[PDB]
Amino acid sequence: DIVMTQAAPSVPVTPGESVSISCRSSKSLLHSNGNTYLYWFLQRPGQSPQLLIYRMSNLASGVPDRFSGSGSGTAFTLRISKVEAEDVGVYYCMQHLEYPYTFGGGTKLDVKRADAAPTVSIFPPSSEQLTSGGASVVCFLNNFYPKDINVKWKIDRQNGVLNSWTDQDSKDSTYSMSSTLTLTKDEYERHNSYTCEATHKTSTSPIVKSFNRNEC
Amino acid sequence: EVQLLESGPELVRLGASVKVSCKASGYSFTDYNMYWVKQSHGKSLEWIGYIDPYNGDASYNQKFKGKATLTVDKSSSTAFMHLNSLTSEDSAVYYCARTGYYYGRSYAMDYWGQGTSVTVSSAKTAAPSVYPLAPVSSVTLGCLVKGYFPEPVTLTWNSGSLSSGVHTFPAVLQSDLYTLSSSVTVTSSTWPSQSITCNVAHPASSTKVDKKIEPR
Repeated sequence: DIVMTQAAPSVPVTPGESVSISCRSSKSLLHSNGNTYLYWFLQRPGQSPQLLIYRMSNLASGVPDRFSGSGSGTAFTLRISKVEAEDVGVYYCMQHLEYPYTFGGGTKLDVKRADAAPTVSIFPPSSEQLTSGGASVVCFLNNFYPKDINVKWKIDRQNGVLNSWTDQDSKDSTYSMSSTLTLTKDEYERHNSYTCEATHKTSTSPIVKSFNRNEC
Repeated sequence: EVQLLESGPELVRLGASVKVSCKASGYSFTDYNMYWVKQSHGKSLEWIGYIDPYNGDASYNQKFKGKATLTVDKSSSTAFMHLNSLTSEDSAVYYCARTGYYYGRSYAMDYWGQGTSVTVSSAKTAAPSVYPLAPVSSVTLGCLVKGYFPEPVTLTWNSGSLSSGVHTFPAVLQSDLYTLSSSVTVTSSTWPSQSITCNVAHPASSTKVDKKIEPR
């Protein structure tokens, strides 16, 4: 089998500048007919993969002029000049020369926008949920950058936390995380305060959003 | 515009089999080979095989030999993928994709279907319980879809009308059950002066419910 290798798992890039995604193959992809059977695909967040470049250097329909493909026999490069916010996603290489066809690991493209602080909102468990037992404390952290951020849960620091991240937004290049402290009705109603501490690069002290069980 | 429409999500018991379909339109179906690709939860891509809808001969990847079977229906312009004796490792998203051919040259996987998520589990379908997430310049509201199985679930707020300022987070497992979360941000003058609910639909359990965000 031909093994396709993309060394870089992610490349941080500020909008307007150029990027190069690398791909190496375990064997030459040069065919006797002159063509080179290397393929670039793009997968946008929440989308299906789309053909970007076919046979090393040919752009598929509608593919922006900003993209180009080159390479020798082993090393290949996807140059994305002047990156836009909608270029976010994972770029895969693929060989079409021999059976079976194989794909690279993929390189995630992340757009380096201006650092944005997280907007934090904490939410006590609903009345409908307490009626049927169990209490989920939901904490949203929306529109922030970079992606690196630590979320801490102080009650009176515990576990049972369920975290979820969105992909980088196509428009504003930001991230959003939803942290949920899943507890039982007996454990929830036993303690009082519940805080949502968030530590980010854009922060003096961490951002804190809290409430107490019997205040409102 | 070339359209590939795939079968909906499927929940399959261990050892059982599934048959996913890919209906083509916008071109002559029998003119081009239909490729099939497996994408795992780690978003890695593998080529499964392809089928020539005309003569019906199909080449397969060695790894998927004996597990995948490709067929075609010319009367409904549809390609099919059968997967037998399913295990947990078969739980993934499966794509079909056309491969162009013009004047002696090929265009591999130039257009892809939306994909078909397959879940292999002994668990039974559990209906979600939705809970309005009311708060304790701009106010954020929330909607918690907890304890459903399997994927997926659709979520809108004002029957799809309120789309901007919405962050619907990817589902995450917790003891073999999915939890979904979404947050909407609007100006403080809009809520609670204007009503806003949460439309959640879980087709596998045939459950569609609405929960108006009520002040505490």
